Amino acid sequence: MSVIAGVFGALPPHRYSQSEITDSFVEFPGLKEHEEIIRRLHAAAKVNGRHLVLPLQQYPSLTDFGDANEIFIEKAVDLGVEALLGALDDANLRPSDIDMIATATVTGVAVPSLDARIAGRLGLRPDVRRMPLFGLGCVAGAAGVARLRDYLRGAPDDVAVLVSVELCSLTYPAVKPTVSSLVGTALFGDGAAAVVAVGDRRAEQVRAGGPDILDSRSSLYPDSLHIMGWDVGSHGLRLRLSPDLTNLIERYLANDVTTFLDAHRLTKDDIGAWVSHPGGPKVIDAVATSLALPPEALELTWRSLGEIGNLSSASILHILRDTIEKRPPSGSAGLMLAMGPGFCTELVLLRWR
Amino acid sequence: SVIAGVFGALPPHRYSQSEITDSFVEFPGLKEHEEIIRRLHAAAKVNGRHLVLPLQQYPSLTDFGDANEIFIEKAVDLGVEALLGALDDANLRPSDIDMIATATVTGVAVPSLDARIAGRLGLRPDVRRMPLFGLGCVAGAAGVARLRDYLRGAPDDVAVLVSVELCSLTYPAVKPTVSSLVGTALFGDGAAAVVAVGDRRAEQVRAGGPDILDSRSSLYPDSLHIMGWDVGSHGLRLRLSPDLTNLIERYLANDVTTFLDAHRLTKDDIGAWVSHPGGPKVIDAVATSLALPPEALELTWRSLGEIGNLSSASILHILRDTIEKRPPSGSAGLMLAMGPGFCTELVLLRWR
Ligand SMILES: CC(C)(COP(=O)(O)OP(=O)(O)OC[C@H]1O[C@@H](n2cnc3c(N)ncnc32)[C@H](O)[C@@H]1OP(=O)(O)O)[C@@H](O)C(=O)NCCC(=O)NCCS
Ligand SMILES: CCCCCCCCCCCCCCCC(=O)O
Ligand SMILES: CCCCCCCCCCCCCCCC(=O)O
Repeated sequence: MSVIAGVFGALPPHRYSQSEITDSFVEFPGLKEHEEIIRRLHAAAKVNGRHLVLPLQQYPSLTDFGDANEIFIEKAVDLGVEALLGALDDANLRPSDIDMIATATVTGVAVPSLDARIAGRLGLRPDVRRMPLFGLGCVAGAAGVARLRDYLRGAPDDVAVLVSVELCSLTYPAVKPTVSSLVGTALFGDGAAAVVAVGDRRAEQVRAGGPDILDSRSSLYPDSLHIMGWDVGSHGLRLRLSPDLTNLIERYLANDVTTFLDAHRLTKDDIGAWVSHPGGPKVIDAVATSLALPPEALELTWRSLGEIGNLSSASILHILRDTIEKRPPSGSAGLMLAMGPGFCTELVLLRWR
Repeated sequence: SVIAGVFGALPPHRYSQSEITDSFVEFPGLKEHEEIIRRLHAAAKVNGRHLVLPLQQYPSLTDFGDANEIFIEKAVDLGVEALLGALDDANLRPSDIDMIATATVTGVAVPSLDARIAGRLGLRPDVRRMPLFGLGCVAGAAGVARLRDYLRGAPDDVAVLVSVELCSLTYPAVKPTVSSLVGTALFGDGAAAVVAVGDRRAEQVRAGGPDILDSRSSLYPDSLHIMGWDVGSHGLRLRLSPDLTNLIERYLANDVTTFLDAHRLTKDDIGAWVSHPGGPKVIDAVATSLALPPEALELTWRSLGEIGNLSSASILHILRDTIEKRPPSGSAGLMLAMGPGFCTELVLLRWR
């Protein structure tokens, strides 16, 4: 039932244009023959630029899972601590204040987990509570925020942090010129984000200025395991992405949104600010359509998609910060809407201050 | 909050340690390490383990892609078996579950096991999911702690923890190094589940098992190298450092004194010790650092011999053993696990 005190985004310094990425990409080994479909997919992606953890031309040398995942660990901890620290300072808080840290990634395999490494780097208390969320994927931005409330609900004086870090480009060893993988090369970029939330009694104490987290609802769809996820192997984390995904949103999302807003005696028109995960144009349109939304409602997520691509779990937290910068009217409601491997959906009710 | 059911599940393929060792030395390329292996396997004080696969199939499990696929299918089966068995113990149903947390470190699944388990068992579509990956051997205890944290903010709810560890399935990664060989002497397969309910739900549901009073985590400084995964083309390769036991002997007493002082308790106030069986040298160091009678640790020594090291799942099998022996009402119990971090987790229980 708590309150956000800090949101912060972090990106790798290497920034490229989509056209720059596409032009060099079609010149990679194995790939020139597929230039036509690559150019089409990358144009259709509605992404104009992406940040990457490695120099663009380093990727043809990134063939080994072991190398990729080791670079993942090094670079993910970096970005994660940069994201967290930015969030702490936005929240006028500091590492020793954190009672619990959550960590969301679907894009590398880290044991000891990321939270353990970030905790060691930023000097959080040895008794900090660790929640390593792996395999929630694109939904983990909303889901991590929900889990933070679930913690702070039972701890009103407490501070809890979520750090999302997604380095999609490092899954390159698993990438080959098949359609689904290539779709991936069109949308996904790298980035990280951190949310610092505080308990209700701690909220007055630290002048927590962000939105109130009022409630959440998970929604898991039957017989939809195959829709999204990885097919993990020796060449690494290989994307699975069915075309059927968009259809599932169109038939069931309106239902899940209306069933949830009802329980608060609100309807979707009472929502003053939408914060939706930017999966891709067809997806964003789908949630626009099925929810009968004006095109202004999802503008920030279209723009985030455009500027930095799809960041998996971190995207919705970037778009969340963008809307916090926008300063919606006080007392008005907001709704986080994320979806990913499951197939599932996550709704988080917000109240703007 | 308060535990309502604890249930372990194992593969039906069970083999004596000697069955295993004999077969193992004849595997591809480990004929010239017969001596070191036989020494390692005999000194593990494991007498048998459950394998999720036929013992003869392992020589063919050379591909990480193969092994992980088999992981996913076998792990949802075992996990479902444990939840069902803990649900039955609680006399509760799949529809009662408000939050499922899953712990594994032996396979990589997206979507996660909780996704797949919820599907197979028909949990509510609005069930809260908390897949935990990379806690390793601490997750059996740290999982119970996460449940108590959830149920403290939701005292009317039901939260479960399913721990599934299929360690044998990491065979693609093992080679004749001391580290990997030690792991092939120690680790077994199996699963376990815990059902727990909020305080306001405890009466209405007649929750049998122990209250969950508190927990403390302890993340040691500059200790990444102690335990973890070397991830690569061949899958998940064991990273296990000699300095582990000396870490315990140096810092374990501090961790537990610090925790118990916050409740003004002494080591003698603890009626039941529920510790992870990380092998003989680890169990010795727990006893030694905490000056415990050979009595106090016997239930985990027993688990180690019968079933082997099940990663996060072992401590829950032992929690079921301690419960079924019924400690005296109102007496205190301490779960004590350790995993990659390096970290340590303590959970304080009160019994019935
Ligand atoms: C990737 C994307 C930007 C490109 O779309 P686009 O160029 O208009 O192309 P279309 O979707 O109209 O589909 C046309 C073709 O691409 C194929 N295609 C699109 N997405 C595909 C996928 N995920 N897997 C396999 N094929 C796919 C179609 O099957 C079709 O092939 P065909 O002409 O031979 O029949 C768009 O499909 C999209 O937004 N996908 C959603 C991404 C997603 O699922 N994100 C999940 C995060 S929640
Ligand atoms: C050509 C250089 C850049 C390549 C950039 C994209 C590399 C990765 C492609 C697959 C991305 C998958 C992201 C999946 C997130 C999820 O499953 O939730
Ligand atoms: C004939 C083979 C029998 C089975 C041999 C299985 C050997 C498994 C070795 C690796 C176990 C790894 C457990 C790691 C737990 C953790 O991450 O803390």
